[PDB]
Amino acid sequence: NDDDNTEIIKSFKNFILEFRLDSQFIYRDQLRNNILVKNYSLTVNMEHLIGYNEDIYKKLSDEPSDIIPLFETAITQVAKRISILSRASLPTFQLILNSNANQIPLRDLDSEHVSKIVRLSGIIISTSVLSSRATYLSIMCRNCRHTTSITINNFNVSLPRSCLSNCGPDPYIIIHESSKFIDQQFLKLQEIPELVPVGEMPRNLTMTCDRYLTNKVIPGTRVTIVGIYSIYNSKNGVAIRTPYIKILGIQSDVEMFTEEEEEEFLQLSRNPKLYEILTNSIAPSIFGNEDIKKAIVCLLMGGSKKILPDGMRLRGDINVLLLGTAKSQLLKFVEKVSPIAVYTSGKGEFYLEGGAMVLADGGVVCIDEFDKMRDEDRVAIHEAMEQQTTTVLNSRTSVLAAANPITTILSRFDMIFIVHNEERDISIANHVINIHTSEISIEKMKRYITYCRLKCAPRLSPQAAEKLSSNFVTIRKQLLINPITIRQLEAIIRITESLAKLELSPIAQERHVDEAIRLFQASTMDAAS
Amino acid sequence: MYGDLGNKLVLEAKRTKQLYARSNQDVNLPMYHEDIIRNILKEVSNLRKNTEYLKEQQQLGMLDDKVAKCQYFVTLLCMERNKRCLLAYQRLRTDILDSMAWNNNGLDTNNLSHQEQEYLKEYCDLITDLKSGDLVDIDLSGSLVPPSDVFIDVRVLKDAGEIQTEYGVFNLIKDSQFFVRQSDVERLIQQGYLQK
Amino acid sequence: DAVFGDRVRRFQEFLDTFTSYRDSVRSIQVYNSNNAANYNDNILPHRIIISLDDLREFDRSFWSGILVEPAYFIPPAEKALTDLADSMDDVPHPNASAVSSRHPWKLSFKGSFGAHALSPRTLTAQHLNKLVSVEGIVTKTSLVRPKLIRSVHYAAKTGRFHYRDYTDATTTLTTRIPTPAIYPTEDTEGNKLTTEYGYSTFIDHQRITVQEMPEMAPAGQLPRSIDVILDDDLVDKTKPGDRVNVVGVFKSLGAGGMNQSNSNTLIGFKTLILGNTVYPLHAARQMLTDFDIRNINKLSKKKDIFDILSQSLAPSIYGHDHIKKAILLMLMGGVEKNLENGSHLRGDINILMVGDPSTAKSQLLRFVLNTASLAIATTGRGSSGVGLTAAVTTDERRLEAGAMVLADRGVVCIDEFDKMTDVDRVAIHEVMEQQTVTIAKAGIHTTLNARCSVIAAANPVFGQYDVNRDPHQNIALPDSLLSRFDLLFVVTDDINEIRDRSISEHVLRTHRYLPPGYLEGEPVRP
Amino acid sequence: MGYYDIDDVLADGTEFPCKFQYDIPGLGYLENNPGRPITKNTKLSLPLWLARILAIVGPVPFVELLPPDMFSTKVMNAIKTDPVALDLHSINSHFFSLAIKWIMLFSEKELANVVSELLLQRAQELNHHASSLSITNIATSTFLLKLEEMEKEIYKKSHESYKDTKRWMFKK
Amino acid sequence: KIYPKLHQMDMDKVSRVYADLRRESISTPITVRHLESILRIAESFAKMRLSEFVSSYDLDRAIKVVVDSFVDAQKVSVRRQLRRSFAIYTLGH
Amino acid sequence: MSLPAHLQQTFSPEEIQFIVENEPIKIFPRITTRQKIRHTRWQLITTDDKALNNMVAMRSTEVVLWIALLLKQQSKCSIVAPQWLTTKELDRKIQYEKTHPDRFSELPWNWLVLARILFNKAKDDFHDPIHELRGKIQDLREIRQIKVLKGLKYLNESHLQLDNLSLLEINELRPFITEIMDKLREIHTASLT
Amino acid sequence: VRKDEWTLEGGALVLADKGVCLIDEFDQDRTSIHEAMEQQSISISKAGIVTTLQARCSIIAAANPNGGRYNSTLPLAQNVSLTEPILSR
DNA sequence: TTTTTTTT
Ligand SMILES: Nc1ncnc2c1ncn2[C@@H]1O[C@H](COP(=O)(O)OP(=O)(O)O)[C@@H](O)[C@H]1O
Ligand SMILES: [Mg+2]
Ligand SMILES: [Zn+2]
Repeated sequence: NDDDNTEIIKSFKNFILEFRLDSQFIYRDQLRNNILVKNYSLTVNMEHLIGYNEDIYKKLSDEPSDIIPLFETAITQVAKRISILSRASLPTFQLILNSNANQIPLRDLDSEHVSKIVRLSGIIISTSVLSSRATYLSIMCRNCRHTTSITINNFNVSLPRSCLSNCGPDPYIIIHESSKFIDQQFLKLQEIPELVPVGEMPRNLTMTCDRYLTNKVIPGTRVTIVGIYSIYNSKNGVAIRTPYIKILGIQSDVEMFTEEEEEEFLQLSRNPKLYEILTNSIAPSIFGNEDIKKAIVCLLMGGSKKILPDGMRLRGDINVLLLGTAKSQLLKFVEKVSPIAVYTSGKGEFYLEGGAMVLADGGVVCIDEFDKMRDEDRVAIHEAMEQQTTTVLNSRTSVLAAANPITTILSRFDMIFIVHNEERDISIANHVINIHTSEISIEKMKRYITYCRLKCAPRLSPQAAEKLSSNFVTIRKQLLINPITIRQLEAIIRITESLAKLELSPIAQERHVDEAIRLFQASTMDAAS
Repeated sequence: MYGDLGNKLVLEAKRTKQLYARSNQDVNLPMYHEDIIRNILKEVSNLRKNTEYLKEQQQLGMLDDKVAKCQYFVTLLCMERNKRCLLAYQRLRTDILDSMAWNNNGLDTNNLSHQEQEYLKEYCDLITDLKSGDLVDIDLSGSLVPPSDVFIDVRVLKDAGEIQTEYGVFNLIKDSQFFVRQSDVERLIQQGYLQK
Repeated sequence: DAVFGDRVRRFQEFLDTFTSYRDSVRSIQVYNSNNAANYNDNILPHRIIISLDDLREFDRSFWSGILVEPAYFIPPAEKALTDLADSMDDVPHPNASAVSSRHPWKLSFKGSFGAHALSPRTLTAQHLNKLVSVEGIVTKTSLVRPKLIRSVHYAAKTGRFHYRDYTDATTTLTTRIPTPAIYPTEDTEGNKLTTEYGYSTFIDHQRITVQEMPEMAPAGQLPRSIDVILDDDLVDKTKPGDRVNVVGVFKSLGAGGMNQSNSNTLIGFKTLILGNTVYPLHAARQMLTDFDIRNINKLSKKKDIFDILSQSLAPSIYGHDHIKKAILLMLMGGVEKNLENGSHLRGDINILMVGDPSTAKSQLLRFVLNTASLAIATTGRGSSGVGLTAAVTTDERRLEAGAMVLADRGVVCIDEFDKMTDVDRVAIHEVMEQQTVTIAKAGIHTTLNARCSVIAAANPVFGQYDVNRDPHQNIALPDSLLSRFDLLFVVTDDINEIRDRSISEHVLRTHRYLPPGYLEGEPVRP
Repeated sequence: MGYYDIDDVLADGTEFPCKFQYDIPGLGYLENNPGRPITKNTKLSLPLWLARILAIVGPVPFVELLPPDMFSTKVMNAIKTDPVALDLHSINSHFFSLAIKWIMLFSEKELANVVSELLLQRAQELNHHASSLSITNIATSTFLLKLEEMEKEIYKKSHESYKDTKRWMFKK
Repeated sequence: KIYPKLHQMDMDKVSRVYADLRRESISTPITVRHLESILRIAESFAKMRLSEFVSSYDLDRAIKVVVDSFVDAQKVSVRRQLRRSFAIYTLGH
Repeated sequence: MSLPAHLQQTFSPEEIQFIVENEPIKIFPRITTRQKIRHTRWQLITTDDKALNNMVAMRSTEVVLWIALLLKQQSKCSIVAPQWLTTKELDRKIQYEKTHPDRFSELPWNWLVLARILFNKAKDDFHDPIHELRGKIQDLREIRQIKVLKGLKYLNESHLQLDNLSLLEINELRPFITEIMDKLREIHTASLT
Repeated sequence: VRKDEWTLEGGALVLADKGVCLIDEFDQDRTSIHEAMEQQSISISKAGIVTTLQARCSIIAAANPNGGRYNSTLPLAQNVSLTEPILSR
């Protein structure tokens, strides 16, 4: 017998050391590189193995559980031969497969597929935490003190009951110190929503991965998997055994700026009407609402957050308020183009955390109707935005407020806004008809905005400073003769920062102050309503 | 501090150098940062005024031996630092311009400063002067890739009509393939008309 | 064995190399001895923190062995340390218990762990059986508990003492045959034994769960956590919600399904970190050096230093100098007397300001919070009367600690206190006044220290304080609570073009602030 | 180093902690306050290009170079413990070249030895990575991230060399 | 089996009709959802008579039905005014 | 600038190729240019012309490699395999390598490039099974790379001694080794006062 | 979700697959409809397992206006309590 | 689930 196993090992060694296409021992080179990066594991294409010799592939398919360990041993031997000079150690290598053949729907799997190399796909619903699997053990005999060890595989053993040099029923014991172990995860997979039959629950199934296949994906990720349909005697029906799958290999269905991106952003900055182009670009379907587009730009751009030496911080996240579905579409577009966003109109294993708003950080948080939103009362939002805050909310995100139906929260929010062209309505109807029967790409704005906010950090120019001081004091005096306070001044300053950040100017300009006050007035006039 | 503007300029220079190097294909150089250079020059002029006033005070002799010593030395050092920064940026742009000239001109003007444009024109004149005269037999602008292949089959990437040759004429017809010696059509390939 | 003794003598040489270790050992020994002397009525534990870099330099081989194979190097190292201590120690007239104590010396390490430094999520099976350190926040701290290690027994009718030691995975780095854990009942000869407690030695066993830093926690992932077996002095060195870095030997346990009794055998071996030393991570308690104390003393020499310190506070905020001084005094607190008869004399200050919206009073409280050594931040609506003082929790039914209970000797602050529910306000009354909290709900009578200082904020009854209308009209709080509370600071906005411009320039310069390292356009991170 | 060497200029731009040994007036602008006069023992961190010369001139030099954090005892301890794991990029972008500049400024032999070690050790793994051509791994990605600017440049060069070798060799 | 096909040529009249409805909603509230409902119910009309091609009559019935479902809004407020406005759109033919 | 950066401090594989083709090689002409005592002539400059005008069918001779390849592109020439390119020779070199881990084998300075060229455009001539030859060459490459890494372990300012390292490997490793040596020397010199 | 062990079960809305969902007597049900009407699918993170269930089914509703005899005065929406989004969808 | 003081 052992001779036949050695023969199979030799055959696989020959396959690895000989399988060549054109003028490259693809597998030899791949193994050498993977060793070079210490990634002691090889990936093999099934088609290639078949091409080398159908017989080995068929034998593998017949008894994968035993054939695979032999193949991994062959990989180990080849690695030693190519990476360590002979007559002059490495761990067991993980073997990765890719059949790329016809799949089997999760539901279809049954007894027929038992112990067969299966090929399928789904979406991973959850991911366990890694556990220890003893590749190698150090074993002491309890009474005669006879040393020994065991080399176990993650396929298809228990501590021997016999002395092997009465001594006892199980005199052997584990020496954790000398023993060696690996990682092993557990993943659960549900059939593709489409694959789900009519009005049926989506089926689910559990897997295990190890070695380098560990931590390769995250929950809620469409993926295609190859493994042996396996069954284990769960401690949790007569002769009923729990079915699982041993993950042979994984492929990701879904799977920083370079020179080109920064160049493109620089050129965008070169454009004088870049800001106007943006405003034209946000929710083009939402014609009009120019001030709304401007405020959207500002909020998306945030502001120059600053931490004073005393520690007190200057917020940089602007928060805008809007006042039917027109605003709903606006916020939907904002979240679409937003690098990070949280859209919710107020509707909103032993661990509890803060509400949905708490999880939001960076990016933006949008709500179609505050007038409708009252969950957790306004005060939660009051704190979460004014203070950016065991129960502390360590989050920092701009809030895009909006409410079609008709104070303290108004004082909280920076900008305030509201909202017939029949021809655009005809055009929209014709667009709906077609679907049923300047310009800039959303991804481009996403990349540009994130890049700018990552690299720029504008500062009010001193001349802008005097202009702002004069404007604020003048507004307050005009109010006296007839309220604007430091809150509004901070809002205006942050708007100016946003404008400069759009222009990428490291310093601001009185142009930015002028435009920012113009916009803020729009909130003021709406505040009048 | 005065050196901050030079630091920004040299950062831009490094960014454009990496821009060119990373991109295998030749890339038009970025816009000249005329604003930054002007600001640094204004700083240098202010330092010049400060040095002149410092010499005036030395004639007033207000602790000149030490105070004027140190102030003059530090002003000179800052000015030298700015000089080096500007020189490095300009030299990098010059070298990339030379690379462009050798690569294609021998075979984005708005981005170039008028001085840079004049310099590039002069460099092209110099190169054509070199390839003309002694050593003309070899085409210095010629490809630096060794001519391993005597004959190459080529498909016209872009139709441009018939073209002349020393002893023949090539009819450039979209999706038409030619089997001709590499050397004869290397210039056309560099011009992008010909494929493979 | 021979390798073990060789390592013992090698570590002896290492100790000889750095007398500082031996000097510290002698300080410990002498300190404990003098403490025992003249005890009118704490003892330093036998433990040393050997600098890892010192080992790396003195003998890189031994250092690497410790880092990689602690189970084979740390044991002999601590053995050598204990032997050096004992030989060097006088151990005069040891008590009978001290004779049987065999109290050894432990080892510990400081910094410079390199790759061995890790995080609960970044931990990996490969690191098993290797000395490593990780950082995280403590959770689910198990209670202290004794643990038998020796069972000193007296053989009655023979006048002799027969002890037996005990082995456990946690106790010993190396694997050993498990002890039966049975008290020696009868002498091997046949003479009945007697369990001589006290003479028999026990240790303190604790189990804690350190979880990955939530800041590090990746999105859509429950932070991984690992357990640490704190022992002896290491026990009770922390508590839940403690961000800490620990050093220990990441070790494996159990059968992981390998046992025959296991049927599925789809499980993995248990793993633990036998923490050898723990380094608490506040990022708190400020530190002082003689030079700093002298600076403070000289500073007191300054006459108006009070004013200077007050101005130093809330430097970003402007105009509330008097409130700044009040906050200063509050932070200083005062003297809380307590009569021998039992009477309690509040010595703490409370500060509260009724201010217009955007007055920065909330921002001022934020500053007081961050600057404070130990503060409690909350708000009217966001707070609860039980949540503020205490809530009886079903757990035996326990009593949840409210804000007041927290930071009992520290400070507390409330935003929009006027908006606080009046029921919870009367709940506060007793806390603040008596400086203590008592609860007798759910059949659970309790009393708690509640001397934490409180600094609330509020807006007037009408949003804008109408100076014409009475403060009682402008203040929704009962005068009892107001009189209960200490210092009322009514702050009102005013359109003083000069003052308006003053604050405008203040805020403008504030926003113009520049981090010395950073420049224009460079995002962060008298 | 070349006078027009971009990396050299940028490294020289980096500033170091320093302290004055004279109270020169009309130099408070160094403290961003031109009105104020510089004072003796004034702890100021200054650009390398400037700080160097200031140290040279003065006899008592006008300024002293304080031991920078990048050459703190902690840093050398970390280097000796584990060169590869060290994130040289985090401590500084141009750590190497600046270390050479320091050694030139002060003949600190031990520092040179430590730097030479670090260099060789990290270069070993750098070569390993560059040679491991993909027929962007996370391991080599993090190694690159810890990689310094000069290390990054050398890695790019070596990787390109290997890529050309493979390309010409396996393919016509 | 029946999968109605919308009549783009008729869908032009649908567009102008929806524009008229929008104008009257501004006079005293339509949405693209109303247009989609009209299309869906026209498809349903086609299906009831096993028509895989939506006809103008499907759209007429859809228009009438959706206009009525709009009329149910604001009875005492505007019902009469809406009736006068849409007597031709919903009932006229 | 007259020279691309990637060519500034090394030779690309193509230059290595060219310099290799500058060499001569055994060949078996399938033409008889030699005119009998009983016409186009080569008359080259950079290489011999005497032989070229004396080609005789199936008569071994030397010609610069690139001419041989030009003819081989035609059916009119056959490229004689170099003796070192033989299963026996490759096996002997492999055994020597395993015997002397410290030292490299005495392969031709141009063994890798020459083997690649012949494999690509001379598969027919090779007497031995071509696949075996490719495999053995690959194994030699692997062993030499391993020894290269081992030698790199001892990189030092003083000097290096590659000995029998092949030209292709030398060109491959030029940039890394040179740069590392430069930095190490810079550091040590800076240490010097 | 209940032990089977640990298993989940679907909901009536999910059970409706292209099938009319008869309902009347118009809380949690309201938000469930909200998510349903916005997209004919049912998101769920029960047991910390985020997922969705595509119902893709027709819906039929009925109720008593404002829990009393219909009132011609005030619009139909005012005659009921359903949120305008619900009405429009 | 159902019943159930008790607190929140
Ligand atoms: N006198 C002042 N000095 C500095 N900042 C002020 C002053 N008055 C108001 N502000 C600014 O107004 C902002 C809002 O203040 P806030 O804390 O909301 O006041 P309130 O708690 O009264 O609503 C703060 O960030 C603060 O910086
Ligand atoms: Mg406030
Ligand atoms: Zn035995």
